[PDB]
Amino acid sequence: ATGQDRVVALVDMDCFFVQVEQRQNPHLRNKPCAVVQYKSWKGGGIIAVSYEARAFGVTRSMWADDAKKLCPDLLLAQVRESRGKANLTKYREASVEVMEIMSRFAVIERASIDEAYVDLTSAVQERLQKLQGQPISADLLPSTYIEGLPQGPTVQKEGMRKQGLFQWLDSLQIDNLTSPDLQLTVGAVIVEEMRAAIERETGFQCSAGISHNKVLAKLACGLNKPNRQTLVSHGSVPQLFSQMPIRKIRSLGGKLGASVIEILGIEYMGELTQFTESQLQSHFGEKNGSWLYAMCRGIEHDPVKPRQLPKTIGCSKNFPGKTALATREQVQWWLLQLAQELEERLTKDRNDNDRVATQLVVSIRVQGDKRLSSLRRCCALTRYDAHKMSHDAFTVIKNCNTSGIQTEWSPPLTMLFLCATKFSAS
DNA sequence: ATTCTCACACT
DNA sequence: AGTGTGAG
Ligand SMILES: O=c1nc[nH]c2c1ncn2[C@H]1C[C@H](O)[C@@H](COP(=O)(O)OP(=O)(O)OP(=O)(O)O)O1
Ligand SMILES: [Ca+2]
Repeated sequence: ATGQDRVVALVDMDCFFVQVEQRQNPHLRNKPCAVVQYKSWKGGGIIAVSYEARAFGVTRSMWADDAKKLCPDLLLAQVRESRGKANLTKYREASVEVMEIMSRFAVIERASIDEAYVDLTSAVQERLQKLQGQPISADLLPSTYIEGLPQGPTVQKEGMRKQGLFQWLDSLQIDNLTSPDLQLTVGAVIVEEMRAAIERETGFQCSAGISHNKVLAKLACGLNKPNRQTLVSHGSVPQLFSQMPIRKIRSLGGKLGASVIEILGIEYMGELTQFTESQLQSHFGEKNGSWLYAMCRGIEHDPVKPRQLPKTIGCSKNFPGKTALATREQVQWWLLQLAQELEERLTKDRNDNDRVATQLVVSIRVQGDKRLSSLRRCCALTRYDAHKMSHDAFTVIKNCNTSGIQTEWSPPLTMLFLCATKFSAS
């Protein structure tokens, strides 16, 4: 009822794509470097930045050319392109390396290519018996921060982390195997081993957050990045939330979180607490207001889905500006290339994960429209065959063509999207 | 001119 | 089925 039933962790690879390239290209280790795609336009678009390049101001979405302006010594690894489009195979396969290690300790929800939530509730219960009732040495937690500690009556980072960890472990009630703080602590000892196993078995370093739910875990993980883990206890939530901007909380990063700020006239997550649940529901709907009411008291029940494998496999490409596709055979040729990349990933999925997709979603964007997708249409995926898929995807879109000429496409297409869905056992 | 995934609520 | 939001 105080949102302390579970022990949940979120593990997040540090500058992941960069690390995959650094393990592979030793010359890039401990240097400012980014991973780019499409070198031709403004040197390439940056999709990942090491921590040494972040110190210079280089960010994602920046053009490599522009990053070179902020950081002249910046080293670049460019993504493999296949069929004219960026190919992430290398990163997906490094990701499977980690997911399989993590999955030896507890059941995982894959959250992205490089983050995963862990429910440690049963594992913690198993260790709490094996541990008799003996103290938890600080040597079990060599990279753990305790959020909100030290407090009360050293000038270097490692000095502060130790003191906070000392105070936490001192006031720790190791005789009471049902106290939620002691469970987080044992969750944190498990994440330490999990993280040591990941770095040993892959060379990949990661940060992690430990708390009682997914949202507090995600936030905690970002508090002491890179290569560290943060425990956030229920007790720390009032002070943590009291100056936490609303947009930092997962799902509040967008238009909803902006309405909360404007409608309620607040800036910080802790300001939500003064409102009744019914007031929050009248403003944002039953589900959103219920969710906010509990979340601002550190309580959320969205759980760790037992799911390590994506649910849709999709292939898309943007054609911005003067590169928009304007002729029918252009559209035909790119749909083919997408279906091919899509085929290559579907058959690898059928062999590894014992399933087949059964519906083909095709989406397109017309020059002049506003939104991610202009139009969605679907059809049957019966055969993993690139030429049928592209033939079928064209068929279910050819009548979007406002043009009167057969050979031309108007309005020209600025995005093409093919997505396999509705998997079944095989 | 970032681009590219993937998930889910609502209808 | 098709649209819209959110996040990595
Ligand atoms: O806006 C984005 N547009 C396209 N792709 C994106 C975007 N944002 C994240 N991604 C994908 C690829 C990225 O390599 C991976 C890791 O994302 P993410 O955890 O936010 O950053 P990161 O691992 O590169 O470094 P860090 O964790 O230290 O912030 O997610
Ligand atoms: Ca990351």
